[PDB]
Amino acid sequence: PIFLNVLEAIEPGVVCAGHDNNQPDSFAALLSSLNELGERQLVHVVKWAKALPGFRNLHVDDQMAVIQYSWMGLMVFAMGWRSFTNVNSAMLYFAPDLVFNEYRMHKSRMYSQCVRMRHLSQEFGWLQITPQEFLCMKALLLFSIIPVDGLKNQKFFDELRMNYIKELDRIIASCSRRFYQLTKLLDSVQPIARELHQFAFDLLIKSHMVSVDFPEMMAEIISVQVPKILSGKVKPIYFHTQ
Amino acid sequence: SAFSRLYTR
Ligand SMILES: CC(C)(O)C(=O)Nc1ccc([N+](=O)[O-])c(C(F)(F)F)c1
Repeated sequence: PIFLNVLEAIEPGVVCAGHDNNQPDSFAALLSSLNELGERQLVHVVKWAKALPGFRNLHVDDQMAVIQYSWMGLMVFAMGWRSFTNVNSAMLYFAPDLVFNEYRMHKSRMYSQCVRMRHLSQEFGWLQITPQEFLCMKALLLFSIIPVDGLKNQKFFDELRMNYIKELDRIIASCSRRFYQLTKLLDSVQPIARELHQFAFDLLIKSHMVSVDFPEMMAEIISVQVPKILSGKVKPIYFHTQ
Repeated sequence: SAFSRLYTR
């Protein structure tokens, strides 16, 4: 199983936030930790993406673009899986040192997004998602959001996306019913990532007022790339309508 | 960009 062998081999390990859990919770400290964790997860997403089958065939500017646009959905989907595997979806397992109960969900001012992520986590159980389906679906999320004006080499992106869809068909192979379930789940990531992008953007704009720290790469991506998504210049590729 | 500097390492 060459393709799956590779996906298993490149899967990131454990990433910690560096949060101080030995202190009462506050909005500013929770969000400063989420921002630091997002920067550390982005570094791991870069190392992972560069090692994916075929990814180096894309134009380098397209490699960078798709990682920056898809990062939030990749992170949502991986966190939903960790939450399912580690705590049976009872809390959101952002990191081993950043685990959100409902109180923290509320305190973060991201409560609606968190409830939707907990529901995603539960779906992993409800739909009996296998670890191999998880790995193939997460890779496909890298190839699921692009600019309306086109990538530099759009044809090479389309071919690589199609090949990942073929690998998902091979893992499924009753096949249609499963494809329907998995593509509905994939499509459900996108509105959650949309709402997290909106929150992140608004928080960056008011960050000095609320004492939240953003690392350099997070501030750049949220100010340069995220607004292309919010302004409708970069859009998800949905399976179902939508 | 900070991202592109990271990527091109
Ligand atoms: C607020 C913002 C930009 O820090 C943020 O959404 N951070 C963040 C960090 C990590 C993770 N994660 O997957 O572990 C996620 C999320 F994808 F779950 F939502 C968000």
